[PDB]
Amino acid sequence: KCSNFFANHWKGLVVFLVPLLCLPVMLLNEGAEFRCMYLLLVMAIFWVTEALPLYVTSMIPIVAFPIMGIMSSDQTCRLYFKDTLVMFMGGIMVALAVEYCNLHKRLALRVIQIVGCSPRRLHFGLIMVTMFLSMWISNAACTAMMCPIIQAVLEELQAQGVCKINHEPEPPYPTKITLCYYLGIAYASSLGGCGTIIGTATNLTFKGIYEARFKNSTEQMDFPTFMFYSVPSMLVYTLLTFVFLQWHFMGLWRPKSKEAQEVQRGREGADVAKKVIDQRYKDLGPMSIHEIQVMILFIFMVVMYFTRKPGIFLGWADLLNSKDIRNSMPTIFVVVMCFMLPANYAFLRYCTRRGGPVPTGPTPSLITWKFIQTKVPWGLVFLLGGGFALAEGSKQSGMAKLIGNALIGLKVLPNSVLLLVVILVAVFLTAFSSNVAIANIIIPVLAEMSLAIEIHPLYLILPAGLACSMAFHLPVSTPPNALVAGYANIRTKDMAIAGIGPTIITIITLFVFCQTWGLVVYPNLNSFPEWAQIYAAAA
Amino acid sequence: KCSNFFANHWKGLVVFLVPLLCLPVMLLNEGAEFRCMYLLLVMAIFWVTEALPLYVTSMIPIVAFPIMGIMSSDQTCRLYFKDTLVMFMGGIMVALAVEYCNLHKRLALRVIQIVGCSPRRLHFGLIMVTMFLSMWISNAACTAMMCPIIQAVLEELQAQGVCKINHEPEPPYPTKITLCYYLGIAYASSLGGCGTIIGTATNLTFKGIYEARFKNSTEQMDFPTFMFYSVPSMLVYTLLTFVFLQWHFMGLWRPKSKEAQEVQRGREGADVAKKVIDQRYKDLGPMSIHEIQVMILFIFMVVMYFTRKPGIFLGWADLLNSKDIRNSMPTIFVVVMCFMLPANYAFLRYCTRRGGPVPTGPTPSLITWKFIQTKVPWGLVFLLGGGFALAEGSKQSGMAKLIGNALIGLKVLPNSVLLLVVILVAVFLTAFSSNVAIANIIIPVLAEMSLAIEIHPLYLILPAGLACSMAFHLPVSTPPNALVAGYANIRTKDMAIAGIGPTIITIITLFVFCQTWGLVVYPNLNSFPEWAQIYAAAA
Ligand SMILES: CCCCCCCCCCCCCCCCCCCC(=O)O[C@H](COC(=O)CCCCCCCCCCCCCC)COP(=O)(O)OCCN
Ligand SMILES: CCCCCCCCCCCCCCCCCCCC(=O)O[C@H](COC(=O)CCCCCCCCCCCCCC)COP(=O)(O)OCCN
Repeated sequence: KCSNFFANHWKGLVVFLVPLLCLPVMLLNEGAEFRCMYLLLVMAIFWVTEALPLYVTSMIPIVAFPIMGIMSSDQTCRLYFKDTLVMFMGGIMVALAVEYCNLHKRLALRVIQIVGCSPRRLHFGLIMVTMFLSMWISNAACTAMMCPIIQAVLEELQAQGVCKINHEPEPPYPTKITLCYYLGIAYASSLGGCGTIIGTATNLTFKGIYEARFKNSTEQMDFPTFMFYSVPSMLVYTLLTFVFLQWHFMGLWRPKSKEAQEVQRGREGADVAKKVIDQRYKDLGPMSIHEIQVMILFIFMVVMYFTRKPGIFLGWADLLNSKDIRNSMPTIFVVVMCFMLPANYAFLRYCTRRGGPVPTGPTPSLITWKFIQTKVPWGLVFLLGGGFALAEGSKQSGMAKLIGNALIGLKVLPNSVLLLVVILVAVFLTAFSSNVAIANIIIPVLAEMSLAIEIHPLYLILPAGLACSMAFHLPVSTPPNALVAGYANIRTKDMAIAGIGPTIITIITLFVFCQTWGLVVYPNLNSFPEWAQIYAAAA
Repeated sequence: KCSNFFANHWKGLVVFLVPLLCLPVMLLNEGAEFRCMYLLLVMAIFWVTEALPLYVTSMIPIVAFPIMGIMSSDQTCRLYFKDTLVMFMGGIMVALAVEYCNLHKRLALRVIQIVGCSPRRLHFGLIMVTMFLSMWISNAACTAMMCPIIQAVLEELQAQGVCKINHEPEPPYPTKITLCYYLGIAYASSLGGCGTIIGTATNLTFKGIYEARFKNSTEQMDFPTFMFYSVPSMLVYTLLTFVFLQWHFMGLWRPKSKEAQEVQRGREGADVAKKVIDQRYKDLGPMSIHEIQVMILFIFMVVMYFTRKPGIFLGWADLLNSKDIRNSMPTIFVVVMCFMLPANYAFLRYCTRRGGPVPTGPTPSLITWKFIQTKVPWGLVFLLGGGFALAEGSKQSGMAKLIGNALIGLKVLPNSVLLLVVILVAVFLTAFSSNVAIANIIIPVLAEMSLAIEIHPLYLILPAGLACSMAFHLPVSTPPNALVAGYANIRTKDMAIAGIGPTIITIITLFVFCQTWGLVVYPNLNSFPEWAQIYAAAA
């Protein structure tokens, strides 16, 4: 009776009680920094617990700041919808354009065909394609995009009878092979998300917070530099994750294991079956002009990103130095070009070369607004903006200096220990909640702590920002885990056991690579730069 | 052959040719204001013609301005998503919450029950309810909300056989009664849109442009003052539109007319029939706590709008004088409170008075995020932002001074003829295209022309801003017209012949009321205020 009441209505209890319980923080102390602290506590608890939808919770600052003596209404709204957010939303639109007309399927099928027929080889190909696609597209999208192929091939293999998808006789228990495939897809999506700024929202969040906090910083997380910093480690731990997954389920190094016998059986007689099903499933047809135009536009957008400000040559931006151009212009330009261009080029028959029937109606464009309006996750605007506004208000109120003075005690420990504990704390926190919320909560605190001690802010911000995305244990940790658990009825215990490998691999790889190669990309990480001294002295 | 080629593919021809044709404007003159003028011409032609979707076209300034010397990328994105736009979007969300749980149906049915039984009385009540609903909600939404009731009552009457929906024998021709009802609903929605700032987008557009251009203006279009200025005229010409429709289709003043004889039959019988069917739709069950909570929240929001800064008493926004609240808090506050509050209060059986069964799951909130995400027209953000950015860029580049000096020749004519010609031009232009585009095009030009001559800007801005919404002649003019034409297969010729009336009525009413009662609400229209003199002298 009374026990299940907490089980059903705990969210309402949190919503009702937390604002009342946190009130003495405001009443006891007089400064406005304490009001900002009260707001921070309430919003952090709402994000972690998820009592309210994240998008709704992100709207609180609009109400809260003008009531208090923090910010005016117009400035708070200006903090939302920065140019960087426009770049991200345009990137989502271009990804939608790619998804439309089915370019992704052609790329995935071709790479799998290039990779070998053996079942171990098929797993390797699937992970690599997912990592490359998640590098530019949202993670949950990529998981949904990739699952049907493996589902179809597994069903065909079961039809031949070489392997069984489920245990023979409460949903049926999945076998080891399907667990391996699905978990590999989800993990590959999560790992590949970290490669690029537009790969996932968390990268955008901490990049934006760092840029807003320190305008005078001489080290920049622009698009090429971040990609240079991130790609090699991503490749290394993706490969190591693949090796660990093969060891855990396929019996890679144990020849006498019974699991290895199943792999050997799959090697002989199932290669032809999956090859036939893959060839038939690649029946899209000859490559149309639609896909060619979309691909050319995408490549042009990437090239525009890379050419904005290289050290080799001036490039654009330097030539157009009248005003400050940003990477927002290349994206929106691609979106507009996608809307203007046609899709068939069949109307040329009118002017000359009257071969074939003329079109009977208006030629469709590359994309339609109805598709965009129904698929874009518009709440990300409020979520990212709320993070930015909270950071800015915390800076202006002066509560950031209060935390900075509070945490000064950590100066005793050496830098490496700080790096390790920061990574561990970030992983532990992101295990239980959304990545973006954890990033918003922890990044400004790290910035202020790094200012209080004499440590370069990037040296702590980058590893933590990357580590916030590493979530593998529980279904609640990340949406791809929930989708994969739903598709194949994966029990939580098995996923929790399997998640041990990627966590250790990512932690070790991040530690070593940030210690070694970050100095190669950023020479001044070890020392304390001049502008950091100026900022700390002003603080 | 070649004749139909223009019919099929004219939009692509416009998109390809117009930028090439307007290019000599940029090449011949070296000023940056000429580049801004080229941009203005291109966007104006794209909006009027609708070669591209409006939302896509509004995205051009983000790409265009930083390339030229007009503005930086950061500021251009800041221009989008202002405070006022956030207020409007929150208002749309609250309207969606009202649509949820079906409060509007109860209100409309109750008012129709209050009004009498004769078809004239039913028509009058239906128009009044449509006007009141459109005062707070989008026009097309209200039309879709209201049509099914009249459809049902007409079908029931046809089943009884008192009147025929369509002419007896290509879609069937609707009879005069059906035309009257549907056209009345559409016209009522269009007319009631003008009552309030959040009623329609055009009001928001010109209010925002005026506020951005003149910060120092003493006269203000705040929420209560605008409503005071607008409501009485709205009532007068809504009533006059009702009388014209009754004379045109139901022979109100002519007893001998056959149409009057059909009305007499409708009064003699079947009034009890429509009353019975109306009661059947009224049986929605007793009013629930859900609706009561939503209604209380809505009333509280409106009261919060009025008490922001009244002349009678200080109110809020003066007690909290640390920052300018700027009327954004109430709307987002209501949106958040909609998610926070429950919907049943059936969980209290746990504590005491067990009574009925306890709930078996979490209690739903007043609204769900899925409903909001799928129904909000998100492209309005880009449309309004593009309008604001174009206005600001025109101000900064210096094109405004050029146009104002160009149009100085109109000083010869007296004030009244300027008012009349402005109203006529606004109506003629809005007849053929979207209202928001016309407002965006014409408002800044009016502001600059008003500065060039010694005329108070409001004197011309308000009548034109209201006149942009008056569109009845063609289905292209406004979405409600298209919906009504689709529902009842209305022919365009009949629609124009019917709409000839409300145009004249609205023009005369606006002229007289703006000349007479605007002085009562704003005392200083006739004179040229000091701040206007300062602005003109500086510019
Ligand atoms: C200078 C000083 C300034 C101080 C400023 C302070 C500002 C504070 C602002 C926030 C104040 C609290 C707001 C609470 C809103 C209502 C929350 C109700 C949640 C609820 O339904 O809880 C149920 C259990 O309630 C319980 O167990 C508790 C009993 C709840 C009874 C109803 C309470 C709300 C009644 C109206 C209060 C007044 C509102 C207007 C101010 C379970 O809900 P669930 O989990 O099943 O579903 C939840 C999703 N729907
Ligand atoms: C020095 C500074 C200068 C600054 C100012 C200039 C800046 C750049 C301006 C660029 C403007 C856009 C250029 C590309 C527009 C392409 C539009 C094509 C539209 C189209 O398909 O038109 C069809 C007929 O075209 C026709 O009959 C038109 C002629 C033939 C068009 C096809 C061949 C060209 C294809 C595009 C080449 C682009 C090259 C440059 C990137 C009918 O289409 P529809 O109406 O049935 O369907 C339309 C679905 N949206």
